[PDB]
Amino acid sequence: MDIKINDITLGNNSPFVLFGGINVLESLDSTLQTCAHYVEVTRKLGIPYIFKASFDKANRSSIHSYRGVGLEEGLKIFEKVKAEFGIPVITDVHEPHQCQPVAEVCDVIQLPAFLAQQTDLVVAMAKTGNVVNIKKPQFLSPSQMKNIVEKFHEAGNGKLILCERGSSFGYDNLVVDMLGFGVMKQTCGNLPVIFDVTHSLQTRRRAQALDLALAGMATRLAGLFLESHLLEDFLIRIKALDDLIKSQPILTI
Amino acid sequence: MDIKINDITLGNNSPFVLFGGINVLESLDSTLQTCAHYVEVTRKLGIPYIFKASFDKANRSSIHSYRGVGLEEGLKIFEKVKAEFGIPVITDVHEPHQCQPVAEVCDVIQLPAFLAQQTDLVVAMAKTGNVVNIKKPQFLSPSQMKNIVEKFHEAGNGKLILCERGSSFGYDNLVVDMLGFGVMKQTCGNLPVIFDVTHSLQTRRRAQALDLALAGMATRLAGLFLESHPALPLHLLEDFLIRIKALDDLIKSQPIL
Amino acid sequence: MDIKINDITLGNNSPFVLFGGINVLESLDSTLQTCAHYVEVTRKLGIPYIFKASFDKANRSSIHSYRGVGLEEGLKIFEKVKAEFGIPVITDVHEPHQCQPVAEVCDVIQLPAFLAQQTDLVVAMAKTGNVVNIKKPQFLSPSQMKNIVEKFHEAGNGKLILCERGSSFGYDNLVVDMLGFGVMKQTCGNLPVIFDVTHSLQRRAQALDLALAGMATRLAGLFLESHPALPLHLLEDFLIRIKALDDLIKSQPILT
Amino acid sequence: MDIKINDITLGNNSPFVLFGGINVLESLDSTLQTCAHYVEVTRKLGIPYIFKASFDKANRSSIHSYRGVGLEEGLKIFEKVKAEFGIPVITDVHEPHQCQPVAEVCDVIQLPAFLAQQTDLVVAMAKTGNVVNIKKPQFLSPSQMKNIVEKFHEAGNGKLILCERGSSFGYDNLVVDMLGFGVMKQTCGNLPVIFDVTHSLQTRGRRAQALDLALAGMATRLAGLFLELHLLEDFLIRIKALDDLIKSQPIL
Ligand SMILES: [Cl-]
Ligand SMILES: [Cl-]
Ligand SMILES: [Cl-]
Ligand SMILES: [Cl-]
Ligand code: NA
Repeated sequence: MDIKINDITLGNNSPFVLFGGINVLESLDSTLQTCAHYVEVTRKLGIPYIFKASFDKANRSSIHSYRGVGLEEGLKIFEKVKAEFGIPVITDVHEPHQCQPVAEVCDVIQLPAFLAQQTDLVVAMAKTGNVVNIKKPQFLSPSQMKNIVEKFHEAGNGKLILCERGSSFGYDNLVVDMLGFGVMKQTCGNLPVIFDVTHSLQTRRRAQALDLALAGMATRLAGLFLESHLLEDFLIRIKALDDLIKSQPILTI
Repeated sequence: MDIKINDITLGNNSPFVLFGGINVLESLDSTLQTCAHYVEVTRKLGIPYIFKASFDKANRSSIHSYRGVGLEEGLKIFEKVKAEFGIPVITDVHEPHQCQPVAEVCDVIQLPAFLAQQTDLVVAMAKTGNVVNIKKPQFLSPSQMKNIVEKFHEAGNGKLILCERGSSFGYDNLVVDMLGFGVMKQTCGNLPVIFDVTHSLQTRRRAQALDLALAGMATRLAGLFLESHPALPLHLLEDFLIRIKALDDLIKSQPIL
Repeated sequence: MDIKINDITLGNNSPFVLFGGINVLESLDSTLQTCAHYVEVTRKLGIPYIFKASFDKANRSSIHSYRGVGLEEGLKIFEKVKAEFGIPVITDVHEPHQCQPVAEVCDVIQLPAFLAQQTDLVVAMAKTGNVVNIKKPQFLSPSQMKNIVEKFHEAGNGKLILCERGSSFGYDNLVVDMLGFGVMKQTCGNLPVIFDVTHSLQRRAQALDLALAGMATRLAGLFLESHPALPLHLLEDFLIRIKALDDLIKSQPILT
Repeated sequence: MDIKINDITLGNNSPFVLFGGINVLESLDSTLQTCAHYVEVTRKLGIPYIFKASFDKANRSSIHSYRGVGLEEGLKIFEKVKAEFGIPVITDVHEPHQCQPVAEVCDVIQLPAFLAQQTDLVVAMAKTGNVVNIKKPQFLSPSQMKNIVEKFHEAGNGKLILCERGSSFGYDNLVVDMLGFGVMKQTCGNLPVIFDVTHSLQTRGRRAQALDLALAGMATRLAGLFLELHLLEDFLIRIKALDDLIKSQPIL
């Protein structure tokens, strides 16, 4: 199942979409600068691109780390990003009451992994009718993603993206089960699956991120998700592999 | 470090405290019945007791599943429990806004394991000044507990309990690392460590719960956390606690080293 | 099911048996000194005791680190231990050819974890008719122990001990699943289950917490190593604590 | 570091080599037939190929299960394979005493995963001077492989291949850490690393799964792939495409 996000088609058989940006929104000027860089690189390579940032990050490393500019100013910034570059945007939400006003502006709303089972947030997100990115918790098996999908469906929204971020592997370390992508596709109706390489790696380097991104994209994925000419060299390699993989028909039976 | 909860002393070298009750509050009458049984049994065995229940099941499999009585009715039930039995109570909170009204009634407020990283909820809980039970996520190592403790300390609340519930082990399975208890004691300032045997078995029986509870308490813990239904069958509670008390008494009588 | 090892009764509802000794037999006099200390401490506390050592360490840190004294001299040392102290002994075997000559002298023979699926060794060990200790591989689940047991049974030997050594937990880390003891008892006919606390680790407070936790589940024995690994002089204090817990547990009927 | 195996160049920046064949040798005729198929498919795709089989099944579900043909008869069969097809072969050894006679015939000798820390078998294998394939145990981390490599080096053999077969993941399951390949390259002197996809899937062996997993591993730039209506060819076509692309990009 493909999802149209403005003029982008997101799907496990479509050219990969890059989701990237900055961790937390700080100011209009700084956001536009970082976004302009992603936009310039992705436009040069012909890669569809969706700008990501948090306006109110609830799982910060310290209680006083900056949460972001907050909802009202954050949405103003996202409007400006959309107006300037004509690209879609994605942001996370953590309170039910935020979902509607965020969804007025942000094309894709994201369900944090730690909130993935919180029924009230699932419902409030579903009811926006917007495209939703579901971050897969590290302790959930790929066959359990269907239960989250089922709750969104009950609440009336099927425009769901499944975002891999690795799996708990003993203490601290995460490992990405390359077989999990296929399991999610088979059990969740072939919804777009994207790969958050960055999270998957923070518990373990450019060479690593490249190996791990390439390995995942070799399984045929709708997109690559990054958390905060290097970007260019990286994306050239990902695009090479993605173009190859996507040009070949799915093996048939 | 010990924590006083009314007349209870909770600590890793004190007689174990039972945190027991039910999954979710369903009615006043059922709650009082179950509680009365836990109270009668614990009083005769001389085990300090704190009644546990959730007022809301926030993460059920279906949007349409029964969720429990809710905050306003739930707090009314907890008030009645406290008035009738004179014991402390514990419940979980899932939204920052709930922390203050819950804390007015409930002696211990609990941070759900799935929410342990939710910084706004930590801060809201800390600011109540109540005793807090931190459920250790299945995906977090015992040496990472200190980062959660640090957050509560930076927010001004040091009355913290660390609650083991097992660790992720492959897909859809949990294992309890009996060494993790000592790691949490050594890295988190010897705050009280308790063991949720019920949720540690989620992915696996009476015999199993006893073996696991005995093993954990053998490491010298402040408390045991469990659920029953009329989860262990409620009528087996007394026999189960006799065994746990026997072991706890023995362990706590031996000097540390 | 209990197993008689000379005058010792080994079983999940019997007083625990200590299996202890050293890593590798390196010399006679030092072996006897160490054994003497285990004997004195276990005799004082009334704990049945089986002396453990390897004569041929097949998995060494370096290719030329000393393997140990080898079969012929190792068995002579075991005979001397048996003659001097009148206790049983346990050692591991790595090759089918070693099973007979080791079984003639040693009261328990041990199947190394890394060799647990090697059918020729299983058969050769089974055919000795000796008591066998099966070391559970860190990658095998407790419900897969029955398959090793089955192979010993097919080969005609039911005098089997199952020995927990922990489970692989991510990289380089082991966890002991306290529920695995019960799974092994329920699936393998209540054969004696013993706990190798030493190999389950990789320090004193940790070994004690882990040993107590395990023994709380009701086990036939505890398996450990010391160095002249727990320090040998703290042995008494350690065993006092284990015995206290074992005595309490075993004095209570199984919850039925 | 590359390894020459007759006319094959095995290395992490060389075209991938397929190591493939069968579980256990059962008879001369069925071996030749299977080998002929691998040869025909690999030759037409232009993929270097090494034939794999065991002469003995050392871990049998039953004491009375069939064990395979054994050393003497097995080595006869391997000699016939080499003579008929002019390819190298690989087999595993389980006892020190077997290493020299096996090594006279078999181009690559393999250290079984369960025996990787058996020092006497390491030494005996090293002393053959043959190319050795070291199967990484499911319970050993990638950073520990350097200790095995060190032993073989001390014993005088540097012609080592490191073979990934997955890592223990809870009970009765495996997962393959795609970052482990890089760890092994970086810590073991860039020795050839190959991927045993077959054994990595033991606990899951669907065709779509094997392909996804093989493609993912080969995306990390490996020396080879190890495995046991025209499934092999369809699979190899896709693997070769990806390998050619990855190998054509310069290392960063
Ligand atoms: Cl997570
Ligand atoms: Cl709970
Ligand atoms: Cl959890
Ligand atoms: Cl092992
Ligand atoms: Na004997």
